[PDB]
Amino acid sequence: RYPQARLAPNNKPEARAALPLLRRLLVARGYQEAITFSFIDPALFELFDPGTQPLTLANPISADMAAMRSSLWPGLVKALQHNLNRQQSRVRLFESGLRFVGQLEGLKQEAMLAGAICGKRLPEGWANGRDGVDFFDAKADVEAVLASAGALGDFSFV
Amino acid sequence: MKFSEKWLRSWANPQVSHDELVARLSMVGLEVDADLPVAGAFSGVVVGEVLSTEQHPDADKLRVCQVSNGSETFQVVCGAPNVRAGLKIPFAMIGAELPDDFKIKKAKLRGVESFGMLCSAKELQISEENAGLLELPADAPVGQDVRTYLELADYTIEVGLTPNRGDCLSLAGLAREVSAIYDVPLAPVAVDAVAAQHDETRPVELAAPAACPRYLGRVIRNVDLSRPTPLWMVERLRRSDIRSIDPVVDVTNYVMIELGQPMHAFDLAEINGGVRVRMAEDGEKLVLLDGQEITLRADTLVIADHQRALAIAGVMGGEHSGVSDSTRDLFLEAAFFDTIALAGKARSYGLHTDSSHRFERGVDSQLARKAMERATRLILDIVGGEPGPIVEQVSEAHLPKVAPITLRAERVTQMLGMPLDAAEIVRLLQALELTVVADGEGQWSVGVPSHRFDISLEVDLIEELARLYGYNRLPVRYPQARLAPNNKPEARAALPLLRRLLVARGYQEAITFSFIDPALFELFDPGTQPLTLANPISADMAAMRSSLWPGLVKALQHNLNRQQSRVRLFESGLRFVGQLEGLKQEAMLAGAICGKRLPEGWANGRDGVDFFDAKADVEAVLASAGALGDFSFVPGEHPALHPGQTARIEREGRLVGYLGALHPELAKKLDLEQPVFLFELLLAEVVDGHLPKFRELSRFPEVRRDLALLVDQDVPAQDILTQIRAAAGEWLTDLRLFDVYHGKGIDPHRKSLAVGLTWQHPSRTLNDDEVNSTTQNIVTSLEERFNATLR
Amino acid sequence: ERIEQCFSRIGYEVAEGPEVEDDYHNFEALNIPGHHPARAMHDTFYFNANMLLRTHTSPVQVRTMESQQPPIRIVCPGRVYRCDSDLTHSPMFHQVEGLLVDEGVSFADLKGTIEEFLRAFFEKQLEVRFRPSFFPFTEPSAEVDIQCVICSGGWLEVMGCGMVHPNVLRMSNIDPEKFQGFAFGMGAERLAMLRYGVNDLRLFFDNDLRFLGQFR
Amino acid sequence: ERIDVTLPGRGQLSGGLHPVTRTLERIEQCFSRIGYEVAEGPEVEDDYHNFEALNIPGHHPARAMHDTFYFNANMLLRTHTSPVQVRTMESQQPPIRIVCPGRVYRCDSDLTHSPMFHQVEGLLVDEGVSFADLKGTIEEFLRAFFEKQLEVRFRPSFFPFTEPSAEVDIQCGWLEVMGCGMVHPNVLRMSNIDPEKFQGFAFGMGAERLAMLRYGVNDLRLFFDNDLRFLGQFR
Ligand SMILES: COc1cccc(-c2cc(C(F)(F)F)[nH]n2)c1
Ligand SMILES: COc1cccc(-c2cc(C(F)(F)F)[nH]n2)c1
Repeated sequence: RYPQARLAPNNKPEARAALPLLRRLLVARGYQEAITFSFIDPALFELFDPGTQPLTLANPISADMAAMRSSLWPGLVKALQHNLNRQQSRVRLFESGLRFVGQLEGLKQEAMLAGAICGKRLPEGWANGRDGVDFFDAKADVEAVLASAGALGDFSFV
Repeated sequence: MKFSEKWLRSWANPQVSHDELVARLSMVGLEVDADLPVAGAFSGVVVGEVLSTEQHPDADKLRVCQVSNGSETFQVVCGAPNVRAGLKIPFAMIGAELPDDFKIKKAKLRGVESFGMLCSAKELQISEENAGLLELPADAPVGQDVRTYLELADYTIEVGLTPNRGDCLSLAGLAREVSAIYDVPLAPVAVDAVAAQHDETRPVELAAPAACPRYLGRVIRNVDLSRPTPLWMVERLRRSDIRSIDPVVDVTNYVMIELGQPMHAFDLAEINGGVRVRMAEDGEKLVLLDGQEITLRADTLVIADHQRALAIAGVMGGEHSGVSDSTRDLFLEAAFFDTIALAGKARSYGLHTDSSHRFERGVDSQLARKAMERATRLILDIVGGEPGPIVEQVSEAHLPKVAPITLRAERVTQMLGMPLDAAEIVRLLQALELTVVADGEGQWSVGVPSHRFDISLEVDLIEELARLYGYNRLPVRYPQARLAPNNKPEARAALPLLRRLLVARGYQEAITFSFIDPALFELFDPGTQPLTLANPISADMAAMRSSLWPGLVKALQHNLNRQQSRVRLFESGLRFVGQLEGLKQEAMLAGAICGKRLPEGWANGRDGVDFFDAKADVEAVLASAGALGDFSFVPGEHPALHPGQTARIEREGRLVGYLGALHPELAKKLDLEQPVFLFELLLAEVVDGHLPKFRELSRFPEVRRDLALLVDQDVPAQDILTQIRAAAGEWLTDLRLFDVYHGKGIDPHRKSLAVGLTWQHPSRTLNDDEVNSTTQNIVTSLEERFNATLR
Repeated sequence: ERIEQCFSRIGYEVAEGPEVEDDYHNFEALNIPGHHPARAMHDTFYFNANMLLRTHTSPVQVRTMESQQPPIRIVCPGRVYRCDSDLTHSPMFHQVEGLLVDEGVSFADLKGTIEEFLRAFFEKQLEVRFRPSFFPFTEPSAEVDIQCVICSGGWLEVMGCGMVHPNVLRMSNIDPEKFQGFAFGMGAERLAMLRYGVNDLRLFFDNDLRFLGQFR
Repeated sequence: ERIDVTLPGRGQLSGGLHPVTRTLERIEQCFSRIGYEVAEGPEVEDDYHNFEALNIPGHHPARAMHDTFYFNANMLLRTHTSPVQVRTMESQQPPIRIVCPGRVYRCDSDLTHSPMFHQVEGLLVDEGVSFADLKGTIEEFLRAFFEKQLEVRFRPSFFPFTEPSAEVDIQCGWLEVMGCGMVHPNVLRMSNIDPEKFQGFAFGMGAERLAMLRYGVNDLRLFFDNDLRFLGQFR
């Protein structure tokens, strides 16, 4: 049998930038989607978040997988250098996921969208300039995301 | 349908205010389009009688009048050119408040005392007739308030009727509704039969009884057509947007607006040998009362005599047969014309009348007699005369008959989402004059009255119930569904997906008209006959597009002319290819670009857009469902495009579309000075893709080699890249053209193609010997196929 | 996109059809007789005696009813054409039409569907009014009003609906004794104008970048 | 004279999504199109939501440090997305139609198993729900997902949170792809849902397992390395 349902027409508000929307935008903007482990090496955590005590596991699988991430950056940077070491020059990655901020009492588990880029601004091609990526290339990517729900003006880069 | 509420309330009075009535009317399916007062506000104005006038001894344009209000005689000085003794007029006494805060005071006009004012319709906001004083009927009640007498405390309600409520095209129809809506008594006009004063008749023949199953005729002798239409009738007709023309037309119009029965009067002298209700002969000519000379068809019902056609039955009378000034005797007509037999007939001759409308929408088949008696009484009252007997010619076999409908209570409950009580059902249906007889438990046999042409099914009965119960009083539920998990295939590039991709790629979405100017069509599609409309809105909107390009280019130049430099537009929609027999209606995705490659910015190069910018956009779309490899860009030609910068796009040899620069000659013709890049893709050939098929990742290093290849300037780069792949062996993981050189360092008819070749073995490292070996076989293959050389 | 999403999330399938249609699908199948004024050249664009530009997306719902047996849950967005053009009306425009045909469908089901759709669409718990109207293809029928909470710069007509006519089903081989259904229609430009505060309908077909750019 | 060839286009082209993301999107779409709401919850959970509320007793082997990642005695990394379905049952009264995709963690790691992975869990709680309803739902989902009118097998199994329960197999001579069952009376009761008035069914599936079946991926470790040579294959 197929279950019966008294269903009513419904929808989410029009003026909102959902994560599936943003992912596809980043895809169109030349990014590859990465998924990294939520628990990282405590030493890596310390490099990106100095002075913060990570939310540490009592029984981690290994010691280099003991710290709950407070940023998707250590994981993204690590995936980026994994590739660099594997004969890759242009690495453009993004990830979406939770961050773990504070100790159990007061812990914040917030969804983040993070991105990491390196190498030439453009892929190798006859019609393309051989300039390397810089700040303003990543800036355009953030701008495009921030404008996805017609509210770009609400944001400021200070 | 427009009407006086006072007149409606004289039949069925709802005992609710005007605002309440106008509100409910729309909520029961009679949408009110307007509700307006019949006149302006004023007080202290009564019916006055001019007893005498005298010439004002010190002003020739003025008169010194003695006017009575039925209680007292007052001296009023009047300057109106129509002021004379015996005249019944609106007398505004001292103290009277007239519109636009005009208070009547005492006056001494050129040494003469005036104790009031006499008024025009204009002064009182009755009409715009300021020509003179509002001359009231000779028999007006002197002293009575003019608002009372002229029924000025009233509104005109206008209803936008639905084609199923032909019955509401009269005061009789509308009052029946009100009585049902409000469950209040209905008091229709009592119509006493007028007794024949003589025996003169005229025979009536029903030669087409299927189109006219009932026809009534009456002789009215020695009518005085010089006599005027009474005020009450003029006001009632006016309040229904009917302008008074002549006493006889006014009566037949009045009866129609009052009861719903369109009627017609002939000059009896113009009837040769009695009436014959028959079909027209093909090419029979008749001049109408409006002067129009109609050439009739055999499918059209006419009212004729024994010599010729007199009128086009139920729509309009003829000029010859109709009443003139010379008319002394009448032949009145009230008939029932079948709705099916009359449908579209008036329109087919370019005609539309109050009669044609009512007959097409449906006129109560039993009404003719009550209407005949009513119009007889009114004619005798207005123009006098002597009535003969009524001649009724009827065809019992062709009278309209609707079989009784069985209504089941469960079907009402089901449809409404709630049960209605049997008493409520019966009360409601009976108020609409339906015949409700019980037929067991929760079932009835219901009969349809002669005025209702929209009721034949059980659902029509349920509609009536819902309507009068109140649509907004009914329950709210969400429909049940046995739903199963489902989805479309994964590997497909849908249009909503592609649109967003183009948005991200810097495009604005345009929507253009599907029909274009045939001359524009010809510019983009030379020699093709467009699918042309028979009745286009204009001549520049006559051709169905075979491309979204003319429309896109046009929107692009619309913007260019509006101070825009960078115009990047896309459209999706159908193309129309071929004539009706073989017509292809295919969905297309097209795009058009011009201006700088990038928007104006500190960090952006000031280079203008070119072919390869549009190419990347097509590539991105073509790769959306992981099938980019399935497509090929081959040098092609298109009449709207530059032959040196045009790519024909294919998939398995089938045509996907074109990409190219708009032809410079087309640009000239359109007064476009900027280069424009167009693309158009057949969506059917883009939507399918392929699901990822995983290929194992090597644990070993890749090896790259770079080749600089000297080739003839005209040999295509993809032809070389394809030959390289074919000669590279099994381990090639990537091939990249990183540079093209057509400079001084080499021959002017040659070009250098710098290519990067990457190989990776899945189970080991690659040695230099085998890679140099593979590299040489690639070269050798290019030497034999293209006479290529290493730089 | 927004109108479709309200229904596709609840089992409605998106149905498409041709813009160049025949008299049967566009009129006859919808209980519009041959002598009906809607068929005239004053309202309908014609190619020949039987071929025209569709006046509505209703023919798509017809093609669906002919092709399959109930249940049917479809939304039909598309370009439609009307000969009557001036300000307030364009010769080409867009409309979305809906159809649900199942075993026990009621007018209460229709009211629920429409009221929830409008609330969902306008993102407000607005008042919805149902006024009796007429259509050859539906019985009973209603004109749907909403308050002026989305301005005229105290009710606004936004759409029409009704219970599918027995003859419409019968003509398309659906037994009216076993199956009941409801249909609805709405104009996309009218809705867009209410939503975005667009005053002039002509801005929609000019494609001025100064207009378009405002919806990024 | 201004002629040119058919060289590649200029600039940046599209990247792509991760195969797991593609798979989760697809699973959600099968249900969201039929009234299911997407529900999300925290990844750091408590013993009550993760175990107790799901009829997993205190002495149950699943709770041990050999299978579950802990922060302290009561706080852990969720072993499933089931706690999200719990938080939903506590927050509202039936009807409930939800799909719960998300990252889940298990201490058991080596080849065929990763310490982190993704799974989608489903829940439907209404007045007259049956095992026939569940079979229909699952069979149609798999057919929709794998784009084939494939044979679906239901084998009796066990779960503390469901009764009766089944392991679901599909051909290619059969493959286990997901689990389901009728919600346990104690699971509803604990979350203030009367088992006399309301019945329900739940289901669970691993996203990586499904992605591997769909795309022909051999090694599960490729999913977390983010090698561009792997990722690029799903553009
Ligand atoms: C305002 O437009 C409307 C309003 C109400 C009903 C319909 C309608 C009915 C049908 C069909 F095919 F089922 F009979 N198609 N469309 C359209
Ligand atoms: C293989 O995973 C599965 C299989 C069967 C049932 C369930 C399940 C049940 C519930 C809850 F909370 F509703 F009781 N959540 N998940 C999960």
